[PDB]
Amino acid sequence: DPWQECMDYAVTLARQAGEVVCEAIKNEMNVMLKSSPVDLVTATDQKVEKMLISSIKEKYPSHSFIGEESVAAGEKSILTDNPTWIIDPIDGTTNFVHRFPFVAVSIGFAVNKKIEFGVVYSCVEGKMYTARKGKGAFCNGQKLQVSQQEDITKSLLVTELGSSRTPETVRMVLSNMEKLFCIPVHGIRSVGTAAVNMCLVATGGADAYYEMGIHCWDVAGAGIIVTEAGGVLMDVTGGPFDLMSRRVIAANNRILAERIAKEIQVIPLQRDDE
Amino acid sequence: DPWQECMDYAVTLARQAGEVVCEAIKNEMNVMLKSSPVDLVTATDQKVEKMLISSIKEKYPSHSFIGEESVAAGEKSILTDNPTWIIDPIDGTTNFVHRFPFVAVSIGFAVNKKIEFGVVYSCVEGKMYTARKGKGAFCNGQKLQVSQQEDITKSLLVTELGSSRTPETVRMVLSNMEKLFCIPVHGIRSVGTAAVNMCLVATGGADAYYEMGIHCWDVAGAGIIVTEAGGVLMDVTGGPFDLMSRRVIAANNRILAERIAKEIQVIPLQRDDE
Ligand SMILES: [Mg+2]
Ligand SMILES: [Mg+2]
Ligand SMILES: [Mg+2]
Ligand SMILES: [Mg+2]
Ligand SMILES: [Mg+2]
Ligand SMILES: [Mg+2]
Repeated sequence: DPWQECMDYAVTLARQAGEVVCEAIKNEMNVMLKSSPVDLVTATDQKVEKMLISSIKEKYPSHSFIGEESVAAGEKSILTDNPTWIIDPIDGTTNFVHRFPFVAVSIGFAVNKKIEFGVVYSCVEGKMYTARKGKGAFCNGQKLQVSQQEDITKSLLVTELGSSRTPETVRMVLSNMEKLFCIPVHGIRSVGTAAVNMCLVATGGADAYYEMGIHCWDVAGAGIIVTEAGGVLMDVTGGPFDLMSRRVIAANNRILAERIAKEIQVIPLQRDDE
Repeated sequence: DPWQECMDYAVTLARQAGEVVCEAIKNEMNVMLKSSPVDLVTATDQKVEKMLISSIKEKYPSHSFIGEESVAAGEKSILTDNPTWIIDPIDGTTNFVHRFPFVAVSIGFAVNKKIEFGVVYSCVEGKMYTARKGKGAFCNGQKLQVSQQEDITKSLLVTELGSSRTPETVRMVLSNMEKLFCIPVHGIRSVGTAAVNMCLVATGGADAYYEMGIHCWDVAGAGIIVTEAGGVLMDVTGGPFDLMSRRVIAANNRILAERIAKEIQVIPLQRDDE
């Protein structure tokens, strides 16, 4: 289809971006600050994003873009019906600065505000995760399938603590963690990137992911990888998944997703579309 | 080197154990319970430990053992001066049951109650971490070096929440995580195994690991990997590291280790030698 040519190009670009990231991770880096001393950015995040947007814009000039570093530079993160490339040039910048081995390039592609395809390249691992609506999810050609776990007490969750250090926000994040932890669940894991956490759910290695504070670019690529692997996306309220809401539950099934939603208390957050 | 032959044999056995683990991870399994509803054990944990102890006895019949599942079977958790093999047949049994991709076979070898060599095989990843006292630390033949970071606010920490679900214990674990998180630190990660968390600090991918509730077998293999990579081991009190204490800080340096010790509160625990 015409979107298959877009998807094939997106895989090529994700690989080229991953090579740049892989090369940069070995060298010294000037770590820069965004919103706080814990919200990081490097020249690599910015360079990768400029290369991806200029590459896609040259090939598809009528297409729209939503990129993390472009939004930090003053661009509007508004989602229209027009074909839109939703990019996180480096998802896991903190991991990248530390050489913690989970660093992803994420590309989500939306038509009529609905994701048609996703590409998440975990470059340190050399794992290319891809999915196209109705075509299934893959990691390096291996077809992915979510786990069958329907018992919350035998489940393994993934989450991240977030970029906020506000004492009130931190208490809510840890209280939500305590509640799920004491259901009990088998455990909670954190690899340091929303996109990779979600791909782990798509593989069946974890049963569900949840987070508040993420943005459309963190989840646009991985969301469709989870659903094409047989999983589900939901808001933390239990309502329909909304890409611009800052909230997500990405699980193997509705039973676990709904059970997680019941424990979570919502953190007030500025939507991506406001 | 009189212990180089024992170490060469330990690498062979850890790899042979890892092949057993890799093969078993693909299939459905009966999951048994230990100290809590989330403290798991399988026929694979038990089989691997038996295979390791019997292979060690064949070559070194005078040697002693401390094994996780052997201790669970009622074997004496005792550390004598005799050459001792300290084994965690599967470190990350929860990950193993879930196919979460961090599962380690860990062997620490002690003489006069001090670690002489350590082997940690992260089987899913295919990463063999090894170290001999005074000979350096390696991952698949590549020399390891801890990071240089001396500023806690620019550090990435690794830890685990533990097998306990006793509300007071859970409260203390999360409270310690909050205090560190708000210093601030760049972040906190959890791959689900003490041995692999420690090996990530030896690589320089994380700056420090801390945990209370672990056992000698969780840390005996990886502790020497951290130190041979240029790091340090300390008790959570700031005092010298003690293998049987259930407490550990494994850091790139004493500056970060001391700052973590100053910030957290001790959880009361039954020592492995009491
Ligand atoms: Mg990013
Ligand atoms: Mg991101
Ligand atoms: Mg960022
Ligand atoms: Mg074990
Ligand atoms: Mg263990
Ligand atoms: Mg165990």
